[PDB]
Amino acid sequence: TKCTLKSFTVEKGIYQTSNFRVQPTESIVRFPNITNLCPFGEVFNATRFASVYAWNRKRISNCVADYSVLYNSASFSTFKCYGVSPTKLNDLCFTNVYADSFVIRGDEVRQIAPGQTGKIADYNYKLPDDFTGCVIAWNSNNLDSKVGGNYNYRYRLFRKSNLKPFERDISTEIYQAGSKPCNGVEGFNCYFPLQSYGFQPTNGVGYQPYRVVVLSFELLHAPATVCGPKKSTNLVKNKCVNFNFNGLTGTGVLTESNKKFLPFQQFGRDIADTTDAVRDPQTLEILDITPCSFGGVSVITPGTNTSNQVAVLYQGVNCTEVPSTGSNVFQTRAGCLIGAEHVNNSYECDIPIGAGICASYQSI
Amino acid sequence: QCVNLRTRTQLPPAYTNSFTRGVYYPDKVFRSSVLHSTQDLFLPFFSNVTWFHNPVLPFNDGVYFASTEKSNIIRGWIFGTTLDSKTQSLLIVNNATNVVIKVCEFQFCNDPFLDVYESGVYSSANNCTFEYVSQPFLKNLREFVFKNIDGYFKIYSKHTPINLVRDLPQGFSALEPLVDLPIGINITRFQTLLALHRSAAAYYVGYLQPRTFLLKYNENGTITDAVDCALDPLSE
Ligand SMILES: *[C@@H]1O[C@H](CO)[C@@H](O[C@@H]2O[C@H](CO)[C@@H](O)[C@H](O)[C@H]2NC(C)=O)[C@H](O)[C@H]1NC(C)=O
Ligand SMILES: *[C@@H]1O[C@H](CO)[C@@H](O[C@@H]2O[C@H](CO)[C@@H](O)[C@H](O)[C@H]2NC(C)=O)[C@H](O)[C@H]1NC(C)=O
Ligand SMILES: *[C@@H]1O[C@H](CO)[C@@H](O[C@@H]2O[C@H](CO)[C@@H](O)[C@H](O)[C@H]2NC(C)=O)[C@H](O)[C@H]1NC(C)=O
Ligand SMILES: *[C@@H]1O[C@H](CO)[C@@H](O[C@@H]2O[C@H](CO)[C@@H](O)[C@H](O)[C@H]2NC(C)=O)[C@H](O)[C@H]1NC(C)=O
Ligand SMILES: *[C@@H]1O[C@H](CO)[C@@H](O[C@@H]2O[C@H](CO)[C@@H](O)[C@H](O)[C@H]2NC(C)=O)[C@H](O)[C@H]1NC(C)=O
Ligand SMILES: *[C@@H]1O[C@H](CO)[C@@H](O)[C@H](O)[C@H]1NC(C)=O
Ligand SMILES: *[C@@H]1O[C@H](CO)[C@@H](O)[C@H](O)[C@H]1NC(C)=O
Ligand SMILES: *[C@@H]1O[C@H](CO)[C@@H](O)[C@H](O)[C@H]1NC(C)=O
Ligand SMILES: *[C@@H]1O[C@H](CO)[C@@H](O)[C@H](O)[C@H]1NC(C)=O
Ligand SMILES: *[C@@H]1O[C@H](CO)[C@@H](O)[C@H](O)[C@H]1NC(C)=O
Repeated sequence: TKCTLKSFTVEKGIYQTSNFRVQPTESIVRFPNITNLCPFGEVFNATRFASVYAWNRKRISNCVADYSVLYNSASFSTFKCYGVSPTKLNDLCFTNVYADSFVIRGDEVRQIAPGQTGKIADYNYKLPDDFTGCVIAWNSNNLDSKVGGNYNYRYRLFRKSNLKPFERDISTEIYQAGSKPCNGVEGFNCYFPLQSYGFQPTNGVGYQPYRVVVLSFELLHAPATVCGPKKSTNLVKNKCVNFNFNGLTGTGVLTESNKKFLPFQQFGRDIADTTDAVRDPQTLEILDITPCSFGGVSVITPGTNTSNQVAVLYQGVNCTEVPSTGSNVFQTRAGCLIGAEHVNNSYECDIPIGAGICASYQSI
Repeated sequence: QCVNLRTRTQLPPAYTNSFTRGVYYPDKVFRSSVLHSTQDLFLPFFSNVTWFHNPVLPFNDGVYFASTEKSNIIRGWIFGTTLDSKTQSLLIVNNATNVVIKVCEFQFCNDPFLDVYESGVYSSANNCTFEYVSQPFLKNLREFVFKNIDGYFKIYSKHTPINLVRDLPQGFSALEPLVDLPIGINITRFQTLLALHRSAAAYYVGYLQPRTFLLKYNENGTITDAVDCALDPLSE
């Protein structure tokens, strides 16, 4: 009171000093039950993977993909995310995903990277330097390699030109090394571009088969459809908390409501565009939002001359959240009042309070 | 499998008064016993809409489609710009079991229709992007509103048991939202699909324009009345 009044003495009366508001306690988030998980089981755990020059292409769109489970998987020898960080891939996402799956030797895994050239990197598959996405590779000696000779796997060895980024070549034309034409039969200057692999269970490290899948994320102006889930949590009631219900943020206390939403609305507002009720995405029930209480504070004093004991009034605040004990606490139509006694007599009004009641000094 | 017929499907292109039909919920916000003014695309009151008793018609901003359907002859819709594989084509069919929605570069014939003894009106189906299957949409009146904004296709629908003879009845009924599509296409024309057996089809078409409307919400949150503000001075 002395601070606001800027004096060392205070005249008898009632003064307004400051405000008071209930602080939020914790935060909660709500999100639907999730659905349409992305099918990585039939891609990464596929029984058969095609050749390097004929890599299998898979389109991923309109599903939800959890990157944490594959990030924590230790069954993959190499997991390199170049365009984006692997941890934040669950949040950021693109409009579609393209998966290129194939099998190569262990020594050829380094060629599958931006800014890399080689036999595989130029004759079978080419990766652009501006590529964004991830590459996941793991050994498949126990599966792809064959005791009798894994000749089913082939790699392109001969071509006049290189490969375009994200270009697949399946032509089996007899390459002509020299200037001597060949009538479909390989000769001195003609050889088969495709060479069969020689994978065996025991063939040395580096020569063993390795399954490599490259995921490229594209963000064409079409809406994004595939990325990580939103982690929901439980809800509380009768507590001033902040919330982000399905992207709609607000602070207040949440109670049960009897309003009957029609089966397709999500939230309601009464007038002047203020949200009142929301529908939780999981339980599908209508709640009610009320801003948690606030109001001004005031001090009643009998004057510095007479004494120096005061009373405190909180305006329009229920006598439930005062903080703190002081003296007996009175609840009045004007708010709550601490530090004064209530009597059944009736005198004249000295320091008006409100709602037909006021206080004086005798104690106060 | 698709060949042209002998007789032309010359349906009489007459005109009929729109009265007060073609009002839908503009959002998903609940409001109780309140009057709200909103500016959006709508079908102006008492307009003259086209009546057919199967050419290619422009899409424009939006389309209001109505069918006084008996025994479910109307089956689907086709949307696109070039109506071939050179541009994305949207196909919707409600067959006997479920609705199928496709977004592919099809190759349609001159006069596609469903045919009975599935889909053979397209000679090719390549580069498919979006597929969808859901519950079927369908002496009844079937009303639909088709809109396309910033790569989003909105379909609203309403079914009504009607007993009037010829034209749209004098009554009010809001259109609830039905389906949304997060696909980006620039459709400019469309078509109607009939399952005509190898051996008298009437519907109503109207267009949409931007304007302001006033809507009334009752206590339960249902739209019960509306007023067009770009009309006679009393309404304004
Ligand atoms: C979201 O998932 C929860 C979890 O299953 C669903 O809650 C279930 O609702 C049924 C319906 O009575 C109960 O029998 C189960 O006991 C509930 N599971 C619980 C409480 O863990 C909820 O219905 C789902 N919401 C949807 C699908 O909209
Ligand atoms: C301050 O809050 C308390 C607690 O919510 C209110 O007490 C409730 O009042 C209602 C209305 O009569 C009763 O139905 C409840 O049974 C009461 N609960 C308890 C625990 O007593 C109190 O009414 C509020 N103050 C004012 C002025 O309304
Ligand atoms: C109506 O269309 C649905 C949707 O395509 C058909 O249901 C599918 O039919 C195919 C071929 O019979 C099956 O391979 C799918 O498994 C079916 N899907 C579902 C969800 O049932 C249905 O057969 C069509 N009916 C008619 C009469 O044409
Ligand atoms: C056939 O599909 C391919 C991709 O599956 C389309 O290629 C896209 O073409 C657009 C045109 O500018 C590019 O912006 C995209 O980057 C391309 N790749 C995508 C979307 O992955 C091709 O356009 C399709 N063919 C037709 C006729 O639409
Ligand atoms: C709004 O909702 C209320 C509550 O459901 C409806 O009131 C019901 O009306 C039916 C038939 O008119 C009665 O059989 C019920 O007993 C009523 N229930 C209650 C709680 O009143 C009301 O009809 C709905 N429509 C309007 C315009 O109020
Ligand atoms: C492949 O199968 C193993 C064994 O069940 C599993 O741990 C792994 O998550 C699966 N990977 C994918 C991509 O489904
Ligand atoms: C209070 O006021 C009286 C005059 O009414 C004065 O005599 C007295 O000294 C004052 N006491 C103080 C200022 O403490
Ligand atoms: C009188 O005051 C006392 C305490 O001051 C209170 O308990 C009581 O309810 C009041 N009224 C009557 C009729 O005693
Ligand atoms: C019918 O439509 C025509 C448009 O060609 C219009 O000029 C005419 O006024 C309409 N008739 C009405 C509204 O009664
Ligand atoms: C549709 O064509 C218009 C023609 O200018 C173009 O601006 C627009 O980007 C196209 N949209 C799609 C989705 O093809």
